[PDB]
Amino acid sequence: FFINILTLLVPILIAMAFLTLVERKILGYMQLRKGPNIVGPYGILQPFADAMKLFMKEPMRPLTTSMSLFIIAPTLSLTLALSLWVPLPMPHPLINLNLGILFILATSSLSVYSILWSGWASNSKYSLFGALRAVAQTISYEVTMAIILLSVLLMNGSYSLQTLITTQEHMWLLLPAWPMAMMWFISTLAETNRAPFDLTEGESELVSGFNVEYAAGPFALFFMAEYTNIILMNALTTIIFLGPLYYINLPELYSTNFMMEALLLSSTFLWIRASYPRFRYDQLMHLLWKNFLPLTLALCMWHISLPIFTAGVPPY
Amino acid sequence: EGYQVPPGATYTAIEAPKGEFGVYLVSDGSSRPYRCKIKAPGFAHLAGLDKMSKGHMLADVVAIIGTQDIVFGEIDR
Amino acid sequence: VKPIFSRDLNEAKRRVRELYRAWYREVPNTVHLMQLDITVKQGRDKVREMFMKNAHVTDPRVVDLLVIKGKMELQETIKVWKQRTHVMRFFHETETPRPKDFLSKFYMGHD
Amino acid sequence: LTLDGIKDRVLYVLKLYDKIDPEKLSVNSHFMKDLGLDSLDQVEIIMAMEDEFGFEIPDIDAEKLMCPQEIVDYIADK
Amino acid sequence: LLKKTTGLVGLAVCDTPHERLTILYTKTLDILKHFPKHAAYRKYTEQITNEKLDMVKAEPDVKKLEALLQGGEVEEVILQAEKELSLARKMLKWKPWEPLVEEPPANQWKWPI
Amino acid sequence: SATRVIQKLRNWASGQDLQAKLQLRYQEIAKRTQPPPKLPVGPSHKLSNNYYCTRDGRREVVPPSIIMSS
Amino acid sequence: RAEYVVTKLDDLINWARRSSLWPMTFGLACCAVEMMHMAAPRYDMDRFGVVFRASPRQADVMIVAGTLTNKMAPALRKVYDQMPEPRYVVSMGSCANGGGYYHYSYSVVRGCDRIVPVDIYVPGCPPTAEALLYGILQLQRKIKREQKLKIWYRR
Amino acid sequence: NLYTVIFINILLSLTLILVAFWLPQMNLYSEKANPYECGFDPTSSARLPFSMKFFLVAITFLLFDLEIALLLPLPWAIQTIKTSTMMIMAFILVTILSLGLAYEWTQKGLE
Amino acid sequence: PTVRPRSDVTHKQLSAFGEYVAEILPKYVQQVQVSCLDELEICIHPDGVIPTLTFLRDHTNAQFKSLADLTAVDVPTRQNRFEIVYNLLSLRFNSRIRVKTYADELTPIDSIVSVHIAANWYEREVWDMFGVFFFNHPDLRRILTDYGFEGHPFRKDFPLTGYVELRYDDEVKRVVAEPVELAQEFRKFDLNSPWEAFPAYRQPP
Amino acid sequence: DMKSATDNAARILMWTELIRGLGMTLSYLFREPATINYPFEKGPLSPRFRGEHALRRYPSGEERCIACKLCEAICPAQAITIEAEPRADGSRRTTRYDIDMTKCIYCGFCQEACPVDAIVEGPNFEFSTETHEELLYNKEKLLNNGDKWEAEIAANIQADYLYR
Ligand code: SF4
Ligand code: SF4
Ligand code: SF4
Repeated sequence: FFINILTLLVPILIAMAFLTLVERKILGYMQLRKGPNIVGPYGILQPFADAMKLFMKEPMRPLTTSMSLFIIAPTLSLTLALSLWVPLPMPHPLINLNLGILFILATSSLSVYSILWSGWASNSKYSLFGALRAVAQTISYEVTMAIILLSVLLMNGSYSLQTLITTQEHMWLLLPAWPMAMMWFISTLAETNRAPFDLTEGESELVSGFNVEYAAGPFALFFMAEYTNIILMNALTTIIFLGPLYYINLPELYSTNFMMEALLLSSTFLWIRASYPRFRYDQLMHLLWKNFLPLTLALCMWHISLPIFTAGVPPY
Repeated sequence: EGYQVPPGATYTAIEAPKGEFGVYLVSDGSSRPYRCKIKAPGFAHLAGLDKMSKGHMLADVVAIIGTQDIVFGEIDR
Repeated sequence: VKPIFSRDLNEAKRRVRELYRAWYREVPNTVHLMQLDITVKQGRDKVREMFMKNAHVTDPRVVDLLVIKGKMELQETIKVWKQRTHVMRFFHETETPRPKDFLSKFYMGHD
Repeated sequence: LTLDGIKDRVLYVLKLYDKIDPEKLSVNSHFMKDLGLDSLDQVEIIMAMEDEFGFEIPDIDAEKLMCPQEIVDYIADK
Repeated sequence: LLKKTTGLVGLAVCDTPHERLTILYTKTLDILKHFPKHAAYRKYTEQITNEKLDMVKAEPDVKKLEALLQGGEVEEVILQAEKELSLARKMLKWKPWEPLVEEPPANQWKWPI
Repeated sequence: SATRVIQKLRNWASGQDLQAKLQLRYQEIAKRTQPPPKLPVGPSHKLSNNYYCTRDGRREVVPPSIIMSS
Repeated sequence: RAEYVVTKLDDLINWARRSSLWPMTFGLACCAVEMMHMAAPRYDMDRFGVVFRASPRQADVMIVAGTLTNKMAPALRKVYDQMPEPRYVVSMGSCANGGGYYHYSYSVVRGCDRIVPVDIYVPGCPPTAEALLYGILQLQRKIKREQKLKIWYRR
Repeated sequence: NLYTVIFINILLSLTLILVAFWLPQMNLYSEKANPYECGFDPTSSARLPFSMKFFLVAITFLLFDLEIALLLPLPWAIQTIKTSTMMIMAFILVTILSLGLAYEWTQKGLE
Repeated sequence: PTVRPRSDVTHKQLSAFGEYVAEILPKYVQQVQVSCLDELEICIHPDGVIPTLTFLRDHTNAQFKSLADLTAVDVPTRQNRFEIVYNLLSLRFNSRIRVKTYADELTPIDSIVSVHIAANWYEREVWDMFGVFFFNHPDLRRILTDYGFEGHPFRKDFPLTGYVELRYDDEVKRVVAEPVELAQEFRKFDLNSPWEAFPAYRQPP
Repeated sequence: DMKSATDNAARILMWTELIRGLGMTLSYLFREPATINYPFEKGPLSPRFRGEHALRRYPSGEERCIACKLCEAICPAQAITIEAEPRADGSRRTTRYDIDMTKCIYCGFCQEACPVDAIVEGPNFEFSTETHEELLYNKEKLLNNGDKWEAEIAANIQADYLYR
């Protein structure tokens, strides 16, 4: 078990730093630059040097802060994002939780709490604006997050995340739910806090939002939890709305199908990050609550309608 | 020494792509200017930003300083 | 000559008394709120000696322009456009004073 | 209320004031004549009286104020 | 038909431009009746408003009113003529037609000095 | 200097001829080792009629005319 | 002989700081458009691994571009003090060098060396983005060649 | 298993916090640890009453959170004998959940 | 080709407009100068600057709605040393006008906020740089000088290099002020040639 | 019509104009990047590039700076102090030259003022230093700067002197 949690947790941190590496490289390729290829063999050494350098960067204990809550926020954010990864289905999950997608939804609702704890306990007006817009991003994302995670999972009929693997062996899940996939994508941009719907760590809005007072290793923990949440909910959109091929004798073909589909989905996540202009929280609350909340409730109505329209109800 | 410049005042407002740019040179008859005001285009724009930013929020005001295109060397002089 | 506010000296002196009352009212808020490295008593003595620095003028338009310059200092002191660096360069904590006797001015420089 | 206690409090505030000597303190002592006070130190001592008591005294009232018996008789009648 | 877009923003279009222009030109003619005849602002303002009001009662078309007013658009000359009306009342309050209140020193307007 | 499959991929993404008009200068730069260009003289490099008092632009100005008052 | 181990760990602990240096999204200048020209994809920041982070707490080095005036001086130094103690100063521009233009003016601080400790001086009112790429490379090798664990070991 | 992954995850995050703290040098001062508002003395305390304007949208989030909590047992509710009963009544429930937002959108509650 | 060509039709029609404004405002207009550069320089009296600019903005035949520029030029020979300009510019007539009044540093000029809100910042800039009181301004707060900068800098009696100069110390850890002594003296050049430059602009003795 | 209604109702609710913008960003990640590895690949400059100031020389010894005191009357930095003496040779050179690289606006006025083209602005940018003293170029640093870059300057002056 300990060898399994080492080979799950240490390669996901190395792959998260290498995701930051290929994020900056494909982001700079979008912005017509070659990217950080000098310091590594084709640049395979730069966010490892960032995670090294932010250790002996000086941390900050300000006058105005409360230091216990100020230091208990990023350690809970790292524990949060690295223990959100364990009810992921994969071929076979490490935690075979019976209703684990509600734990995913609950700890992603916990993911928009450590940012508010940080933005209060930093004791800056800038961090307080970032904390209030993190509350506004909760107000935006959370009910449409739960309704998209409810209504298309009513077609699977169970909150066990293992039962979605057997559902979509021959066909994908974006073919029965194409508006639900793109509305899940634009709500998971709000939970992930990436540059379409990033409104609480922005250099043009505030001075980087909620990371005003956070230097060094705690800022490395917040960046760690940030990019762990990026690859995490890329894997969530991968594991719900697209269906890879399952052979029960060969899970490795399923894992490399997961690899190519998750690499194109993380490529379109950082492509949709680096393309668009960045929102304002008035029209974020306006387009979600006025436009995309009754569309989620109406496709939720149509997902009430479908198992009595045909075929019976799904299995337990 | 430079140019011995005849005295008098001129001000030549040309189209800067921020707006009005024109310099109010006065000459003493020597080769030095006596004074000039350099017309910043955005000086009156950022004077009038208080009118146009009412009833909005902070992302709208950073959108309006990006719209109005204020760089500050000509304005602070 | 055209006046500014005051047709005499004592009405401008009353305006000077009003500005001194508002400055004495304002300065413990800009000791406590400014996180300043002084007490309130030598700050009030600094306000009093800055009033006594321009005490020699009996001209009403000059002291009315001193009233608007003290009002702009009051406007930048009630609100915190001035900071802890700008607000107490008046104390001269770093600059040594120029000596007033003849012998030290003889030793220092050609003045 | 406390018509002698307000005189005790004005002796308290001119005892807590520093420029006026307490042996030279009197109930009929002139401020600008024999206490070494200029035209803003009267404003200083009645503004210390103002923050000690709470009721407002204007600067129009300050130049007519000379000795505080008439202002404590003005404020003692409620 | 009346224009939906006014050619501007904030200066809203009006439905009766002939009526507002005749009514406010008679109002700014009536304001200058309390001006003195010795004041030559009364003569030149009465000349320009009488000639422009003669153009208004000459032409009934709105674009021909714009072309013979020569002030851009009809809402712009409505706005500027109401500023002229407020100017005529304010210069009744100020009375500038009397002569110069103070001669300058003789070195004040000499360049170079 | 891209290949035809990725060139047709970005032509599918655009609809424009990026291969014909790239944003990066390949060989459209003129050669930086140049012949020395003899600059022409102006209109008043003439030895005859070279009088400065006819062409004198800095003495033809007048001090400004006070038209009406004082 | 642990001095070789100390110097190799010092080079390994300075390799991360010389590679992944994070500057500050600064301004204050005519010269500050050339910070955006290093950001521009001809003479690139991010190829060497240089990321414009707005916060001082995220920043590792302040690129002071240009005009340092008297109103901006406590706003400069209150930002620079709150930058945490791995901190270097590049001074882009002759106004950040010595008060290049506006030297004998009334409200310009006469260089940024008057206020902050400046580790490297970049000349130019255009400093070329090649020239501040040289400044980033030379500050990079300066904090490479500093020896903190070596002077800790012979202490 | 979930307890030991939460325990070893918070222990690795705690030793990341400890190797953030005790590995560099320790030297602080008051100008360093002053709070950040682009480098200025505090005009006001940050802990002050903020009169933000998304308050009715925030309470509508709380009621919609409660509504999706009663919506949440639906994959077990679809496995029942009274399918038409849960169908008609759940249609009524999410219809009035949409109708509350329809009244808020009519009466400008989301601005 | 060297000399700029001269179009005198604009000179005579703007001179007719200058005679027009000099006749219609005889109380305030002290003179009107017309240069050779087809622009007008109406020099007025500072007690009535607001009838002059409300007449120049609101009238249908002047129509200078947009204010452009506002400073002084400080000539210390005159008894009223500041020479306050108002450069205004018509959008509709495609023309320009200059209004020049005077100022002492004790005699105020009543402000022009009520006619143009363009001068909400220009008059504050003038109060920094030269130092004239502006009557009934909303706020005449200092803008371009330092917070606590004693001295209006654009006058001729203020020096080039100033009086204070900032410097960080580690005694107090603030950006403190010192009286300036220079690292290098600004070398004052005698750029005035001693020979007579323009015979048209000759000063009589 | 109804077709414009389907076009607008497919622009909204599919966000296909945002898919259009996504593809327009997608087209440039398959392009060649325009960066250069700076200490190995250096970018385009010109022979008129006013860079580091440098004092040239005549082609047979003999320092070209003839002490005119006109290049500080044109210098807007007031950076140049060129207090000279005779050389006790009958010639006319400088004993005190100072530019200030920290002042020094890099404006090209002194390279166009100079009647013999003694000071030039040689095309350099690799002179960013670490202390303030090393950007205070007096006379010998300027002379061996021009001696260092004399083969680089003179071909640019030979290709550039028809323009000036
Ligand atoms: S050195 Fe020159 S361009 Fe650079 S900041 Fe100063 S004035 Fe602006
Ligand atoms: S550098 Fe040129 S202009 Fe200057 S003194 Fe020397 S020779 Fe003369
Ligand atoms: S390049 Fe310009 S600023 Fe530098 S020394 Fe030459 S003239 Fe002076």
